[PDB]
Amino acid sequence: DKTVRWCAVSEHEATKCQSFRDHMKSVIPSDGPSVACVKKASYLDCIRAIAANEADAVTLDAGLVYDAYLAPNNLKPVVAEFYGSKEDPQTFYYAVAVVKKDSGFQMNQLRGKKSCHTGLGRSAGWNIPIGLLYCDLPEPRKPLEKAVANFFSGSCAPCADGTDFPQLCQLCPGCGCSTLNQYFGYSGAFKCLKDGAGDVAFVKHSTIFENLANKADRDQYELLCLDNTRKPVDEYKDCHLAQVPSHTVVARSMGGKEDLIWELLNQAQEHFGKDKSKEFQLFSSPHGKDLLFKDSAHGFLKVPPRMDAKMYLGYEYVTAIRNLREGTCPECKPVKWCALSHHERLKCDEWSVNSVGKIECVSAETTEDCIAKIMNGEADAMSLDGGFVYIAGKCGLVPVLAENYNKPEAGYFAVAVVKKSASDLTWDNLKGKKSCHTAVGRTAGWNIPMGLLYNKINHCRFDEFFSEGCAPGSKKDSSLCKLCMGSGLNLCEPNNKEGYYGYTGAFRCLVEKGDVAFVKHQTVPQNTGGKNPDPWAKNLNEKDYELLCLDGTRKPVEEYANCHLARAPNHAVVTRKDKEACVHKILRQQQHLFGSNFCLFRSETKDLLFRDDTVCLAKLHDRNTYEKYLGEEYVKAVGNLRKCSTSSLLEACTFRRP
Ligand SMILES: [Yb+3]
Repeated sequence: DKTVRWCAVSEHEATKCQSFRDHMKSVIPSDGPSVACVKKASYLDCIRAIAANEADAVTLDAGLVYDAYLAPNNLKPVVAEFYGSKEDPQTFYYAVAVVKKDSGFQMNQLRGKKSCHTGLGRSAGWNIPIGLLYCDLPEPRKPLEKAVANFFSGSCAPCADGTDFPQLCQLCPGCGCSTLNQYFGYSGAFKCLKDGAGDVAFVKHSTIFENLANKADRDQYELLCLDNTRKPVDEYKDCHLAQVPSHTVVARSMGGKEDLIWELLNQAQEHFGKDKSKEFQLFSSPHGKDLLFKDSAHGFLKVPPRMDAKMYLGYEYVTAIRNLREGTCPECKPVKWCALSHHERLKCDEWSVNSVGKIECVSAETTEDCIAKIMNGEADAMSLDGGFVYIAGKCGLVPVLAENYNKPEAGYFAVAVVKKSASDLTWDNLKGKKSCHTAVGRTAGWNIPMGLLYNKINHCRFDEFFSEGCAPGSKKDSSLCKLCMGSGLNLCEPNNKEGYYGYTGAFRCLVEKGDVAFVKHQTVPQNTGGKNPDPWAKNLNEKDYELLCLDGTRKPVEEYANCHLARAPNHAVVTRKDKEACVHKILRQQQHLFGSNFCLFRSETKDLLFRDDTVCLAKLHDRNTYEKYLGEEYVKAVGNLRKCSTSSLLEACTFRRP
């Protein structure tokens, strides 16, 4: 059986589920998926059941998504309800903090202000902002209503205990827990702000648009961002307290059966979803409202499979709820650095102990795994090629420091290298030629050359432009894995175990099999004239190699400052905004101790943790966003390249922010 065991939490839900089960048998052939209904007492019992392999799937609110991730349940999100419409699906809401234009305070200055909450125990209006403010609340922080009452000067907090904590009901006396109270619910807490009762209103990204039809009125309001700046009310995507998923189907992390759940639901919506008019309706029931799924849903979207709970919920949300659940506060902290290999980890361990606990080391199998650890706070920083920066930025991380090479730089150089003998080659036409790339999605190897190349052919299907090639990171069955030299599983893998990976590897590829290699300006120099002693490079001479220039002409290798494709954003350190300052300070205190003269920018193997050309770590000034650092033309290009290129982390991050 390809049976899916759906978990109900009430008798009404179970009846619907039995009917779901029955009607599915009419539209699904007997090789396809079917439904079993497992009735439980509560969402938590459902969670345990799923984890105990006694059920397979249930649909949850965000807090419960959090519970289900925790050990020993270890469930994850697999399918998402969407709302709104087919065309612009609404999967998340944002919890925001709204304030009056010119009230002149920031998120770190809410102590002593007047607050408006939608209601005690609601998410956007209470659990999130109070969770984020948890550690700014005065001791003792239990009971929590008391500490909140001693934080804001007065408030409207519906359903709070005004008898014991009158400050919480000062702006809505009694704390009316119903619409009889004018300051209740979303519109209510917003009104409390609009009427001048209070200074901040903790609500959803959409409340203000629902209560103020004119842009001119809305310009009177702003949002508090967590970095302690402010933004317009329609920039909530970049200025919110948390991004919250509305309703999420969850399943086991291992043993799923995620594939099957999506097949079941995706066909359920096909035949019984919104506007389908059968007598069985997936998103309603005579037996009651919001059974199994919300009656307001318009369908399901499949959650990208790189996604775990902490990533889906988001850094901010998880911080808020962890604070409420654990209730643990501290009293600038060690920077957790992310290492990708045994050779990187070793350098880091020794860095760790040299700095006296000021640095610590976390490691992961791949760059994307390290990025995901930074995203969710398992780790704090790592240095990255411009192509990963783009990816990290799309995932909400920011660049804090550039690696420097000269003696605030315009960047290293991207060149196209060819063999001198094969003289027919020119930039103006490489169609049908063989190509070597450092890896797909990297600055020099891919984003620049293929960027430019995209503008000339207007599609990113390069395995059909070139004949064959080696471009580590491509789909193994592609023509751009044909020249690669890894064996077995390592073929075309974008790491060391594939010998044509990296700048050097891409040059090796040119030497042995290719017609053009896309590398940086110092790649050929450093792997010729005996400098590289490996058999393949040992006997080579840089005079036998030429660069392709954008005219159509060529030039000797060392004449690169006139024969490059484009300038290249330096590799850069990235982190979370909430650590930009501590990273920015800890590292400048570490490079003025181990920089240029244990050595930080020198390594045992080659280019570990930071590149070895790196003399110093630079300030970025204004250019501390991925788009302000990479620059408009880089991003415009990569945008075009995304159409054909995968990356599973980028698929996950853009599910959350398209
Ligand atoms: Yb690079």
